[PDB]
Amino acid sequence: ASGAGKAIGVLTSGGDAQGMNAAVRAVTRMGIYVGAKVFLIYEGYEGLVEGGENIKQANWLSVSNIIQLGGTIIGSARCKAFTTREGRRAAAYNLVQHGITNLCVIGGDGSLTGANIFRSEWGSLLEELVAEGKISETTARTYSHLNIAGLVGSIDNDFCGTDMTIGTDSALHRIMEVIDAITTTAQSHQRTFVLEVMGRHCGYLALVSALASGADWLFIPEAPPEDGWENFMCERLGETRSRGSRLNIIIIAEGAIDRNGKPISSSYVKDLVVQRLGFDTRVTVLGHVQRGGTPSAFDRILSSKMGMEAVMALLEATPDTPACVVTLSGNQSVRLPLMECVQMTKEVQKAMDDKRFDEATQLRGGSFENNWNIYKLLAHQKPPKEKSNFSLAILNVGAPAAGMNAAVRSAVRTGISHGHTVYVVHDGFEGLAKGQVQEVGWHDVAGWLGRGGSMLGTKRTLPKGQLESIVENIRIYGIHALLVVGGFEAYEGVLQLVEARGRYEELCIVMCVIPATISNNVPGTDFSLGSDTAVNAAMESCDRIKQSASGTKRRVFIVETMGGYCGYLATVTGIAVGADAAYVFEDPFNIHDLKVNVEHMTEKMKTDIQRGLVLRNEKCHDYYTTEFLYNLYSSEGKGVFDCRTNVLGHLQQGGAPTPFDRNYGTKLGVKAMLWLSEKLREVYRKGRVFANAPDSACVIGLKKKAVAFSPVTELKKDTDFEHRMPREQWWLSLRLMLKMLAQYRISMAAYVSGELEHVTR
Amino acid sequence: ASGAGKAIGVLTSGGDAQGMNAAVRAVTRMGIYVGAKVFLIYEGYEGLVEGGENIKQANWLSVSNIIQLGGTIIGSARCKAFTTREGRRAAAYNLVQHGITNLCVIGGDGSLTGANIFRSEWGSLLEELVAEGKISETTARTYSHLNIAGLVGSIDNDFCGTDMTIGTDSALHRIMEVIDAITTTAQSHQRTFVLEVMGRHCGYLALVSALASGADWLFIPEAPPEDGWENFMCERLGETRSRGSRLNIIIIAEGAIDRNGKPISSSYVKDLVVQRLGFDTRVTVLGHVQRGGTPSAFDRILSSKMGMEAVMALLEATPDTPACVVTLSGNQSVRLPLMECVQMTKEVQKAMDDKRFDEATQLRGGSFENNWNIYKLLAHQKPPKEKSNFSLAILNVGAPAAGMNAAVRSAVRTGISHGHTVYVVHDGFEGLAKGQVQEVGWHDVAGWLGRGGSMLGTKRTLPKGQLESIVENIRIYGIHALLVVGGFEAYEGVLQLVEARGRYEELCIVMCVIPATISNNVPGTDFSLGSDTAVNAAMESCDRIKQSASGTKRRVFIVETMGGYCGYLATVTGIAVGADAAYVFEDPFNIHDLKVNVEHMTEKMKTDIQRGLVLRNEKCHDYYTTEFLYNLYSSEGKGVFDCRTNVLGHLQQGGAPTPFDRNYGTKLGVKAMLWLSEKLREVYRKGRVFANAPDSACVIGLKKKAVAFSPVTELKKDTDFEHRMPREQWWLSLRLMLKMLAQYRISMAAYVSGELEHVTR
Ligand SMILES: Nc1ncnc2c1ncn2[C@@H]1O[C@H](COP(=O)(O)OP(=O)(O)OP(=O)(O)O)[C@@H](O)[C@H]1O
Ligand SMILES: Nc1ncnc2c1ncn2[C@@H]1O[C@H](COP(=O)(O)OP(=O)(O)OP(=O)(O)O)[C@@H](O)[C@H]1O
Ligand SMILES: Nc1ncnc2c1ncn2[C@@H]1O[C@H](COP(=O)(O)OP(=O)(O)OP(=O)(O)O)[C@@H](O)[C@H]1O
Ligand SMILES: Nc1ncnc2c1ncn2[C@@H]1O[C@H](COP(=O)(O)OP(=O)(O)OP(=O)(O)O)[C@@H](O)[C@H]1O
Ligand SMILES: Nc1ncnc2c1ncn2[C@@H]1O[C@H](COP(=O)(O)OP(=O)(O)OP(=O)(O)O)[C@@H](O)[C@H]1O
Ligand SMILES: Nc1ncnc2c1ncn2[C@@H]1O[C@H](COP(=O)(O)OP(=O)(O)OP(=O)(O)O)[C@@H](O)[C@H]1O
Ligand SMILES: O=P(O)(O)OC[C@H]1O[C@](O)(COP(=O)(O)O)[C@@H](O)[C@@H]1O
Ligand SMILES: O=P(O)(O)OC[C@H]1O[C@](O)(COP(=O)(O)O)[C@@H](O)[C@@H]1O
Ligand SMILES: [Mg+2]
Ligand SMILES: [Mg+2]
Repeated sequence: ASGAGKAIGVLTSGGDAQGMNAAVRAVTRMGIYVGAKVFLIYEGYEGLVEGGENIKQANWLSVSNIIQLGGTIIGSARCKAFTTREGRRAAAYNLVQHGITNLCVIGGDGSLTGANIFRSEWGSLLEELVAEGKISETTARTYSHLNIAGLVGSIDNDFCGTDMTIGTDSALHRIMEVIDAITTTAQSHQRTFVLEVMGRHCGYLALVSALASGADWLFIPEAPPEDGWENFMCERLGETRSRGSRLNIIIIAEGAIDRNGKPISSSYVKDLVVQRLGFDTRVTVLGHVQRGGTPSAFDRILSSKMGMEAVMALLEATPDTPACVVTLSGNQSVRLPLMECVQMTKEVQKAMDDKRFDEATQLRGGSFENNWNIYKLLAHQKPPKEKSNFSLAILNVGAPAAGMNAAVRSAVRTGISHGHTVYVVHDGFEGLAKGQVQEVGWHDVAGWLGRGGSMLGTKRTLPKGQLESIVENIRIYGIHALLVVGGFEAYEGVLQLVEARGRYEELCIVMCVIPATISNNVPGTDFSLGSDTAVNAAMESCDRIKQSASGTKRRVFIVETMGGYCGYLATVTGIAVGADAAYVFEDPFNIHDLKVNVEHMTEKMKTDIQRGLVLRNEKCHDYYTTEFLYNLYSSEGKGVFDCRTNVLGHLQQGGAPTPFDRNYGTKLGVKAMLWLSEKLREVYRKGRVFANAPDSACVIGLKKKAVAFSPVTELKKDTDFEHRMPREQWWLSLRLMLKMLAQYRISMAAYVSGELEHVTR
Repeated sequence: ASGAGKAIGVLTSGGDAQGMNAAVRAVTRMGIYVGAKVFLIYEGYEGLVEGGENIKQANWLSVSNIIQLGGTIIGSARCKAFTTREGRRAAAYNLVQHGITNLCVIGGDGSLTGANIFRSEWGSLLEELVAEGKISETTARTYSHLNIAGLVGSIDNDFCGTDMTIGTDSALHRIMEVIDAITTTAQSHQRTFVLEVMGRHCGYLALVSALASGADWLFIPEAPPEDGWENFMCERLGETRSRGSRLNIIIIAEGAIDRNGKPISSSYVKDLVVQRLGFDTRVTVLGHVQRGGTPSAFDRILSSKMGMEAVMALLEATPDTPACVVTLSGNQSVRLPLMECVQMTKEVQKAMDDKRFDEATQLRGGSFENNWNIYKLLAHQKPPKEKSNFSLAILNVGAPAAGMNAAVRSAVRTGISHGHTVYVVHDGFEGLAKGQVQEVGWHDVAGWLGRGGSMLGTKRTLPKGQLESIVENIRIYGIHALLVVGGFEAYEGVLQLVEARGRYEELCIVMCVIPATISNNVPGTDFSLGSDTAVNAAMESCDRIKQSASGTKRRVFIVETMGGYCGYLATVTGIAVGADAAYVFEDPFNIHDLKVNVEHMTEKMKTDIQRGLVLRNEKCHDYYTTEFLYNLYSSEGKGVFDCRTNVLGHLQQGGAPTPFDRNYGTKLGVKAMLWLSEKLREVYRKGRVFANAPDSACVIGLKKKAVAFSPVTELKKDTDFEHRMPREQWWLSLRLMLKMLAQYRISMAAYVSGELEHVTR
């Protein structure tokens, strides 16, 4: 099973997508964990060509304390030698000199194209190399096959076969930090903010940025503006002013073009707006800022997961299997052949070269086209000449979660677009019982994207107590559908209302649960809306804490995280920050395990690494509290390290939503409203809505691959109501990755890696 | 004493410098605290002109929960009507209709120029108004004098009479957050970062940004580059590359020009760099981002302080006293006449228009010229043809503090410039005993500015125990001076060496203490190096915590800050966050005070405000711990509010230094080295150095107005060694501002306001 006797090479090439260091760390540590030798190739294909000093064998400490660093400690370089066979043969020679039959390439589309051409010629290159006399025929029959596992490290997301790439999320963090500097201020005078992103080839960053910020206008190369857009844009900004909206946002990609090949410059759009509107227009150009900063939490977890799965795929790969790219489509890990992804990239580039240009956007991926349609729909209120007698109420139930407001905004716009009479109830089930129902318009949710918490009030009170009041208010207001955006209390309350359909006719209405909670404890989803924000705030506090020892004092920090009994937040935060241990309820531990971990920490702390970090979920143990672990570690570490404690309380809670959470809540809010409208038409009968089947009350998912609708009655089997969490949680396999990255010898036979899948046309 | 029967108008005009909301809040609450009526004039001089709906009377809650908001809730507008007498008469009319004889103007240079011309014509405008028949002669003899207290709210810092303006620090926060995105990554390949700041008229932001980031080159309009700078810059970048420095930073102001009037564009410098060097050059233009984001901690405190002092100056102002600008020169509040400051601004503008252009930079202020010289000195190693037999060792003692590295970097460069042999010892006095002395060069401190903590080790151990080893190592290495960068332990250790001079001849060496600690507990200074960083981290945590309720539940948060017995950090943090109470050791409080505060909180919590925040210093009370206050507030608040607790541990410690701390530590490190060189030349006699007088061992200050050098022996009188803090601390008067902003009726007769001072030529 173990990959002993074989060597793995890891290199980074292209633009240094932040989170590359997390991928390199996971690749290295998994490679020497399974017994293989790991060789770090510095400067990418450059050091591959020159070789020699640029190829060094890695130990465990070579990738120590890099997960929080952006860029790449390996370094990346553009080399033209790898383009030509003269340098590529030298690269093959230097790999053979170290017995590196396994190569992991972390880079963009050009990097992976070079890796594909390098595999395709590996046999021919070895033949020409032995022919020229630099390697004997023996020692060339071995190493006859080169194994390539690709990782898409780039901010462009231009690699067509893959949905999400390393560094896209963090580039979005940089972009939205800049936009939030503008929008969160008390907007005082009429001004126009024109943001220029570096999406020269791919406009994905421009698109998701526009969606996350609610941009008034978007210039992306995939969909250039129609002729006469000059007037159409200026009029849009004009009515925006007439509304009283004091700030317009124009997101212009670097590759912005018109229907011809002529590019549209940010300076042109600036001067255009200034001339016709007179708004204070200034162009913000991020430039290198997009590649800068720390990697986001998402980038660290996903880079670590994909680096591990890259190594595992690199060991189970026989001479026959092709070069693969380890990526995630949705939440599911998958391997795609490198050749097909390169071919699709070439097809989209040719299409974008005025061949099938209007039909190139679909080949970019369904996510791009769907994102652009959602953006345009939510941007400007088109007239819904369609009307329906249906009306729906949007609830916010439970704790506040970052991204509830984004979901409510999208739900409101999409429902108004379908002609539904959208209501918002303040304080959730409390207000629904109290009749705090308020008919909502398009502009009443204006600017709700970036606001954290909940603009509607949240209450945890379940509907069972005031059920007579809830059904009375549903009857009075004629509510035909009920959109409940919230945590476990939201799911449980919808479950109670569904179970009470047996008693109350008025509760035979379509219900939908959007899981939105910090704990990620809602059954029927992988990511509760706002768990990403909490993880990001948690790691940032942990990174601050770990940085406070200042490279000299040997100190361990016991950091207590929230999440109730659900350990998701603690474990992922531990992966993101390189925590030594993340104690959680789902992995019960006794004093024997504590002594094992403490002795492990002491041994680690005698080496070069001086800042330890253990996370504790707030409800992981009845007796081994944070104070208990503090006393244990400080006593046993006496004469080696000091111990400190930090209970991250509501620091993990009140933040603005991360860009992932905004886009996520935006999209599933749209999808929830689409599903609501479809179910309401499917269920309207004899002059009224009568929704009584269990499939008419679902939790909107994202369960493995795509968005799902799990009926609450079906989820009740797999729900631990006492602990308010699901019985089977997808993320328990990530404990093994945490423990492996912390030098815990754990037999991870229970970890399942994504299998090969062909590209979806 | 109280200002009853009189009305104050507050308006904001010009670019919405963040921290305006803090100043407006303090102006309003001080105005209605002292009994005066406060009127909020919306859109600035615009609403002054039109009046009517744009002038609304303020209550205490009208400016509630705005201190953390950037921009201005009042709103600012550019109006040309106030330029002309037609609109200025209407403005005088609208002020007379409300009996507003008192006007506070928060704005830039143009705002304060308009306020000056409005005062100068106030009598003539009233005469013409009564002549035209819109006000009777009676009701015009009253209001015959208009009182103006100006506040400089702008990112430009173009107002010459003032040293620091509201929003400068926060604009610098935005700039440096963008630069830290670039510098904190693993620099993978050679790239050039060209940052464009909006300093169209003033290049102060460009300059301080360059100093804080260690920019390789700076284009500022105050000192345009000499002819042929094209080659000189490209060579500088060339040797920067040859060093192995992989990142070059070019800060170009928007108003960048050459010796002639031709502007230098960021695009021009880009294409120039690309052409001659081939580095990956991208231009970052911040644009509106500089005005964005939250105001920094410094901006919130200083805005509140100057807003309060503006109101007080507006009430103690008779018909004869002139229009004033409330500003701080150094740490001291001061009032400067509006006419002289406007006149100086006009003189500098005429000078910059090719009149006295080479001598316009000095009229900008001594701080600008000094900052530019320090920047150029530290930027590029010029050849020090001078040499001296003197040699000095730089220590880091105590806890790590953000900005120690900036101080050590400047000290090393400045010492090398004067020909001194600079040593750095790791682990402070422990290393000095252990002989961990390493001679250091120019490039050994490269990139130390933005790194928090301490590159050199820090230890708290005082030198008395191992004094024999210290004197032995001083003799071996020939250490003629000692620069100790650290907290109270640094000062105490230097005091011990000074007192031990009588026993050991070798300890008769010039010593200097740079106060560097989180607590700001070092006697001899007002701001310890890195206290600002801790305050900023603490408020960011407190702001996040206060946002965690998200307007639904009403909750009080007990946040515990660090600082030992020194309460500075708690109190300033409470001011910045609008904390209801900041419990500190220096203001002893009993259970009676706690009941008063809790009842006050309960009464407030029944009003519109829903999020309470009371800070507690970690060592304020022996028995009334954080758990005690949690129990008290949660019990007494039963049925009104819930209580929660968050002990900010090392979250206030490990952060990277704020731009203030970098510039501060940079400058005082230079000044400490200048003072060291002067003292060592004054003490060198008989062929050897013999420093026996008390003046040879001083703590570098910044004590009231400018930098001072207090001998440690003289400061021993005003030192509480048991509690490790000074006995008389300047900041105890800020408690009264905190309490007043929190609705506590406290007789602040002990607060001293800056008196009138003429401009310093
Ligand atoms: N068709 C190719 N054949 C061989 N090598 C290639 C090919 N394309 C790119 N490379 C190599 O990969 C390196 C980097 O590729 P590229 O310039 O496209 O950046 P990237 O991976 O796409 O990252 P990013 O999109 O963010 O800029 C190139 O310097 C080149 O050496
Ligand atoms: N927020 C926006 N950003 C960028 N382009 C936009 C936006 N809204 C509309 N457009 C562009 O303006 C063009 C016409 O707009 P409009 O929606 O009014 O007519 P349409 O027939 O419905 O176009 P379509 O349905 O294909 O998007 C579209 O091609 C679209 O690309
Ligand atoms: N983080 C925030 N907190 C509080 N208020 C905010 C925040 N961001 C924006 N706003 C407010 O929302 C208001 C509505 O205008 P906004 O620019 O935000 O959205 P919009 O462009 O007008 O419409 P849409 O949301 O569909 O894009 C703004 O005036 C602003 O005061
Ligand atoms: N010399 C002046 N006389 C009369 N009014 C003036 C004068 N200068 C400025 N004002 C008034 O103050 C307003 C603001 O001026 P301006 O647009 O030039 O920015 P600013 O005053 O310099 O502030 P900021 O530093 O933020 O940029 C103007 O609209 C004008 O009404
Ligand atoms: N880091 C820098 N950024 C921008 N301009 C610089 C920098 N260093 C030097 N210069 C400019 O280059 C010119 C000459 O530089 P240099 O310091 O080497 O000679 P100098 O005679 O000593 O000038 P200076 O009066 O500043 O000491 C000066 O006009 C100076 O303004
Ligand atoms: N916040 C930081 N943390 C850790 N390392 C850093 C940080 N900033 C810079 N560095 C590292 O310090 C190294 C020194 O090079 P750097 O370009 O940053 O400074 P420099 O311009 O060459 O010197 P100078 O301060 O005089 O301007 C960089 O290669 C970088 O890796
Ligand atoms: O119950 P949820 O849905 O998991 O809400 C998450 C929040 O609730 C908590 O239990 C704590 O909430 P409270 O501070 O209000 O008591 C934490 O898990 C987290 O801060
Ligand atoms: O000793 P100083 O100079 O006051 O340093 C301040 C820091 O030291 C502290 O006492 C905490 O130190 P420790 O973490 O080692 O216990 C806090 O007051 C603060 O974080
Ligand atoms: Mg690419
Ligand atoms: Mg101005």
